[PDB]
Amino acid sequence: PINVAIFGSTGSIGTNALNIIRECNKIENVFNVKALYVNKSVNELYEQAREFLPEYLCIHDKSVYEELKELVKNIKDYKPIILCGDEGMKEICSSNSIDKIVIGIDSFQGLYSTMYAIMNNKIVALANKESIVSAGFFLKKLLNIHKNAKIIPVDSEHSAIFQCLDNNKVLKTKCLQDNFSKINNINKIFLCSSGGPFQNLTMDELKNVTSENALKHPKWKMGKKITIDSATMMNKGLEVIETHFLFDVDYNDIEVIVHKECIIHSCVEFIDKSVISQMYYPDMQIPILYSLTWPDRIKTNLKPLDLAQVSTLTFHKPSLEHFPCIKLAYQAGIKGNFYPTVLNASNEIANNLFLNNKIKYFDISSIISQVLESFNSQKVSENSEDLMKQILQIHSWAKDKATDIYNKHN
Amino acid sequence: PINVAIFGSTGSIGTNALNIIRECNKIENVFNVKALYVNKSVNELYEQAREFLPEYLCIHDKSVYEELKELVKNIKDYKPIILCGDEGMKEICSSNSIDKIVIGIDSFQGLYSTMYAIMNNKIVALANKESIVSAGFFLKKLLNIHKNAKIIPVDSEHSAIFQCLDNNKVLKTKCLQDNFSKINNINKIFLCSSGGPFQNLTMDELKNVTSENALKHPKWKMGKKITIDSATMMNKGLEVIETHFLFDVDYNDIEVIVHKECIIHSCVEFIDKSVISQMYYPDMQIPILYSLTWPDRIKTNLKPLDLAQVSTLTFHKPSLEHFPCIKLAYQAGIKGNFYPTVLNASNEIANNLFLNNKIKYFDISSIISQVLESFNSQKVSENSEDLMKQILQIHSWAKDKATDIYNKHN
Ligand SMILES: NC(=O)C1=CN([C@@H]2O[C@H](COP(=O)(O)OP(=O)(O)OC[C@H]3O[C@@H](n4cnc5c(N)ncnc54)[C@H](OP(=O)(O)O)[C@@H]3O)[C@@H](O)[C@H]2O)C=CC1
Ligand SMILES: NC(=O)C1=CN([C@@H]2O[C@H](COP(=O)(O)OP(=O)(O)OC[C@H]3O[C@@H](n4cnc5c(N)ncnc54)[C@H](OP(=O)(O)O)[C@@H]3O)[C@@H](O)[C@H]2O)C=CC1
Ligand SMILES: COc1ccc([C@H](OCC(=O)N(C)O)P(=O)(O)O)cc1
Ligand SMILES: COc1ccc([C@H](OCC(=O)N(C)O)P(=O)(O)O)cc1
Ligand SMILES: [Mg+2]
Ligand SMILES: [Mg+2]
Repeated sequence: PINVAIFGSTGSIGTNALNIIRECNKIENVFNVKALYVNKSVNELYEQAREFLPEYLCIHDKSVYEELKELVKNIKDYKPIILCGDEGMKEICSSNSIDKIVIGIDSFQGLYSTMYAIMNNKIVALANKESIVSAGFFLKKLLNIHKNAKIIPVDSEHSAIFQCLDNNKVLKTKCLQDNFSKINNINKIFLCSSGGPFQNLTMDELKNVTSENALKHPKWKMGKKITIDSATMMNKGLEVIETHFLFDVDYNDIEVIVHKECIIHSCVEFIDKSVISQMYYPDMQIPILYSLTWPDRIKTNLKPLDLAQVSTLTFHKPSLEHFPCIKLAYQAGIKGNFYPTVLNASNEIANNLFLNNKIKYFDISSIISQVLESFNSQKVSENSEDLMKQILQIHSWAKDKATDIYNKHN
Repeated sequence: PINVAIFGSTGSIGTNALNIIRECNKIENVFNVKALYVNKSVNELYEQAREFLPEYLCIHDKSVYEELKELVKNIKDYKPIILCGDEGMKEICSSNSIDKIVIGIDSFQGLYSTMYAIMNNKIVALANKESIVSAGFFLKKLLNIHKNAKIIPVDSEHSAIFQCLDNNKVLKTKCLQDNFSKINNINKIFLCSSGGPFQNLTMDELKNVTSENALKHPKWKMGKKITIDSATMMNKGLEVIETHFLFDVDYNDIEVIVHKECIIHSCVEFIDKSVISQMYYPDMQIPILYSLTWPDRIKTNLKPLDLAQVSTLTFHKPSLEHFPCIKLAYQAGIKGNFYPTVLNASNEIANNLFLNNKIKYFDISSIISQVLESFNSQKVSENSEDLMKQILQIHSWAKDKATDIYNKHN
């Protein structure tokens, strides 16, 4: 019986996490939701609290901690440990009652809970990709110290890849570890992309796209930031780096392929040239579930895949001219050092600027290129505590520099 | 270092088997070809003998045993054990020097060597599907006695399925064993089909197709019998039953899907509804290699898959009206008992009759239906020796009855 915490429960991933847990529990109860944790949204956390009755509840924002303790008074015969800020986060990671922790907090901020989840030797079902991009070697170093901790990828493409693996080999190693690809006989990765809503546009049309065109008609509603990254393909850019770290695959062995129906979620070519891929409808229910039940699988009543209903599956290379964020991500990843940190930090700004209609589409890649060009490699700190500080200083600097380039231009 | 015998070496599978062995050995020598075995074709066996220098050589046909011993005299410093008939076959299966045996003999006749390979506790890389159709429960019974013997499927779709499996689970069991699908969390199988050359024909055009239209433009040259079965889709019919036996999957959980580009070789849906599939270009080099290196994989220099070059992959249900052999195969398999034996035996005849332009296309299914309709279930023999005899008597009877229906109609 699997004890699970959901970090970022009110968001897209968190909501989807509880949905599949709920649905699986109907068939046979095997999950216990032990904790939930959010930033600002008090009401919805309360609603989730009544449904799942988690032993722990927590909220980052101090100033709604009163406004919440209050609301949880209405549940009868229910006394939860109710906590606040990073301190609550740390306490939940400490609990000897929680086995597995889902990381559905967005952006750079997801790194802190991921960091502590590892420190506490937990299974970490990680959807937050920014943490891996900004801090992969830090996470590697940290996973090396804490032998029993594990990152199980929830990002759908990375879930797919992980599912294509013979667990006979995976079990001899773990994600984000040198030699993962050699132990798993991995030769190369096809990293599938939906292509986003802007895929068939001319350069001219592209120049003019807006924040609004990007958010429109979600297959399922994702957080605003990933949705924008999907649209610039910076999301695939980030996922390239994430692949390199998770599975120790060289950048030259990672191929981005646009596959608009999103049925094949990614493919692994093995050293004999046999390719294995994972398929399902565009959905996060399966990656989340698998990360919670690995190395096993359990029954669900999800809609079965129907290949004849899908009928056609297509594959084409992305245009680097239309989607330059991809190139930038490869450049940054191949240079290594802290360039991924800079890539990620400057995108966060340019993503928000475009989101709030502050900048045009090609200004996104323009900002990110200028910031990367302005960065200079630093000696990688030796101990974990110093490395973290260094990551933080570089992250804030790249953010400031991005804001700065925008300011110095209107 | 892997010691391999190739049964049916001069045929399509046997030739392809040695090709991949040769090519893999160039990269790093890991295979030793220990034996080769054929029916009638003396010259080519000799040629293979000079290339591979196998410790044993054998030929079924007694009357070319002289004509061969003669030819092998020309190789210098090379003294092979040269054998004949079933007796040679048995001796090779006995050898303590041979680990793994590839079964590339066609038709019902492949059952004998498969039978003895199992009896001798060998790894059996089995491409011959007819043996599984005619004798699955006999093979199951036999694999139960001989714990260390294993059928590793070489049939590409079955190879694909086997490759989609977590070897962590496979290793707890083996192919052709009750509960295989439960231990592997298998819910259902998409069994892919090329569809054959007749796929877009109208009923009228279909009625008129010839033996010649069927053999035309092989992607790679296959034996005449499988090629014809491919064309009627009786080949997929047989593979449905083969799937049921190999992986203990219910017939209602096996779906035939026409996928003309033949890149996805088959898919496995697991109990959580996640689907895994294996992909490559239409080729037998990979299934053969995998069956020889399982549970491991090794390097090859095969042409890598290029999804953007493939571009489109399509899936549609087959027409039972155009391809009634498929229905007949499901009917026979679901009835069980010895109906698969009858299905297989009567097809062999109707396949040959069509091949030699003796009958029309729909006469194939007509003959096979009449034979099945005429059969009556028998109590399944209790001991292995009696079961075998019973399989043999039913096989010959269905053949005679098929010939007979044809005779009584011109
Ligand atoms: N959405 C998706 O299908 C996918 C998402 N991902 C990744 O997963 C992560 C989650 O993204 P997504 O769910 O889309 O984003 P959302 O905006 O939908 O959700 C963010 C969640 O994190 C919470 N959060 C923000 N800050 C904190 C904090 N400091 N402490 C605790 N919780 C916090 C939010 O809380 P609050 O509600 O209180 O504001 C909310 O619950 C991202 O990194 C994304 O890249 C990866 C693949 C697919
Ligand atoms: N061809 C393919 O790509 C595929 C084949 N298969 C299966 O594999 C099996 C082999 O088919 P395929 O290679 O096409 O057929 P072929 O006709 O090309 O080859 C048959 C081989 O078996 C040999 N043979 C026949 N009788 C005997 C015997 N009594 N003793 C020893 N050898 C014998 C033949 O010898 P000889 O040359 O002397 O006549 C020849 O070497 C079939 O059951 C088929 O269904 C499955 C999937 C794909
Ligand atoms: C319509 O369905 C999809 C839309 C977008 C995406 C991808 O973004 C979200 C993501 O990383 N997932 C699901 O792992 P993509 O980066 O391929 O556009 C994947 C599927
Ligand atoms: C053009 O490539 C192909 C032609 C035919 C087939 C199949 O027949 C041969 C076979 O069983 N294999 C390869 O496992 P199918 O039964 O799908 O027509 C598979 C691929
Ligand atoms: Mg993703
Ligand atoms: Mg086949």
